[PDB]
Order: sequence, then C-alpha cells, then structure tokens
Amino acid sequence: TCPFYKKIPGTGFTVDAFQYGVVEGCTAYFLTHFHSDHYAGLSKHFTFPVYCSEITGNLLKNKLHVQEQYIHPLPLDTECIVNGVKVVLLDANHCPGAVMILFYLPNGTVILHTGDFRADPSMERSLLADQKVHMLYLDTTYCSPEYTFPSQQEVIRFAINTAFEAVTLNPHALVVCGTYSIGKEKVFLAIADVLGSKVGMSQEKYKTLQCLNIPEINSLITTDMCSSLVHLLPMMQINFKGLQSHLKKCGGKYNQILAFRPTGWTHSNKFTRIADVIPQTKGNISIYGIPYSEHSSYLEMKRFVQWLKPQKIIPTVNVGTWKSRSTMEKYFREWKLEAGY
Ligand code: NI
Repeated sequence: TCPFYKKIPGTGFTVDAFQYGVVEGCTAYFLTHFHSDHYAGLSKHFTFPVYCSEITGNLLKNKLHVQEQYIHPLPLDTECIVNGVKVVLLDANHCPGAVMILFYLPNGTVILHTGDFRADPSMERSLLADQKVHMLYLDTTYCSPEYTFPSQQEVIRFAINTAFEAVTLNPHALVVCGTYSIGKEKVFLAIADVLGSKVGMSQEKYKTLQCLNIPEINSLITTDMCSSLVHLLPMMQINFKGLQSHLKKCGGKYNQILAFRPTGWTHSNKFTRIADVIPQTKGNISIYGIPYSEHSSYLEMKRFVQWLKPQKIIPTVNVGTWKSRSTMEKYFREWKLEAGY
C-alpha cells in the first residue's frame, strides 16, 4: 500500500506515488522529477492531475505519452494555488527539472518535501529563508558520515583535463560516457566542449535531451555518430566486452577508448582524493569511475538541516530496514543537540 512518507497530511496530496493504483482520497499527484523509481506507474492511460515542473512535464508528454490535459506544469519560485492550498516549487540541484515542494497547510503548518536533492548553501537564500518549516520530508540517500565526495566542479575539471590530454596525445582515441537516466549531463557536455566535438547518441537519448530546455542544445548534441568523437552509450555497455564490441563498430576510425562511468559513491572515496583516481585498463581500453553525485554528501545534508531547524524529519530513502531507520534517527538527534533547536 502507499507508504505514509508519500502522503502530505491535511491535504489530498501525494508525492512520487504512481505505482499503487488509485490512492484513496488523493486529489492531486505531484511528481518531483523524471527518474523511474519516482514516476513508476505513469503512462498514456493516467487520468488524474499531475503537478510538476515544465521540464518534467515535457518528458511526461514526449517520453511516456501522458495526455496533455492531465499535465499541470508550474513555474519555479512562484506562489501557486492547487486545490485550495498554497504551494511553491524550488530547484532541487538534482537532475534537470527536479524540484523540492513547499506546502502551506490551511492550519498554518509548513512542510518541505525535498524530493531527491543535493543540498547547497544557495538554498539558504531561496523562498525558504522567509518562513519557518515545521516538517521536512528528507532525501537521506547518503545519510552516514562515510559518504564524502568532491564538488561537482572538481570532478568536471578532472574529467575535462583527462580527456583533453588523452585525445591530444592520440587524435585517434574515442571518448565514451555512460548513462541510464537523465542527470549528469555536465560530464559529457564539458568533455565534448573541450574537444570541439558534439556528443553523439541514439535517437531515443537525443529525444530525451531535447526536452530539457538546455540553452544552445542544438549546437552541442547529434545523432550522427560518425561526425562525433564523444559517444554516449547505455551504462550497461561500459565494460571491456561492451567497449571492444563498440570499437569494432566504428570501422577503424579509432584505435583507443577512454571511457567514463559517473557513479554515485564508491568506497575508494574513504581513502583516495580526486587528483589520485586511476582507471581500469585492458589493452587499448581504459575506464574511469568518477564520483559525480546528484545527492547531498553527509556534511551537505547536515548543514542544510541544521540551517532549516525543522520540528520533525521524515526520511524518504533507506527506510526499509530497522537498522537504517535507527541509525538515521541517531544522526538527526545529534544534529539537533549540537545546533540547539
Ligand atoms: Ni533521482
């Protein structure tokens, strides 16, 4: 059944709750972002109102074929009324079109639902600075102190310098980048930019990217593989067998692959710095795992929550085990006692 952490009390609203059939007493289904664990269950047959960002609304229409009459896009940073309740959508610093949602309940309670987010100090100067938030529905993906990772900026610098050096040393090297969802577009766009190439990809993935309102996108991507030296492939194909195979397909235009796998966290983060990352190499193929995260580190999550000072925290991630639930609740109490709220 729909879990309680997907329901907004004092409303008929649900968040990211499309796989339970008709949720009894739901008058509006919000969708925070276009990732499959969140939209799971949506299709052209859905006939309830969906509230989301403009970009998520483009993807619902073009990729899932949801009918336009049920898609209700809202602008960001704007007070809007939905079924008699004031809401605001805020940028979540996750993937394109990802939002956090502020609900102002008739009884005076204010609730923030982060969806998936990467906390940032810039959020401390949004519409959130303007009033008290009583309840926080929190993306707790990396809620443990082992989870450190570099800034997105540091990671992109590493990737750009690595690719540029490799291709300048060997003009017949191909760069390949993996993907299995929207998000992390900076990785392949930054590398293609330094190399003066467009990124080449399948027709399905090109269609997906043309929904994202990225400025000058027609100048940056293409379905012509032969004219491009940065290819995108399914994350599943980013391994020695899949890459050798791919190389055969390019008809001796290339004699070396340098490949990037943008992971979330991996245990080499507890020891190694970004400056010291090395690839896995077999023959003329090398694969770099780079820690490009679109979720908060433990320290970023802690700073956000200690700034916000919520009265109650409801985790939305890692809720399935008693040991995870108990560990998270211990950190929430530490944070509250350290900061004095
Ligand atoms: Ni997500």
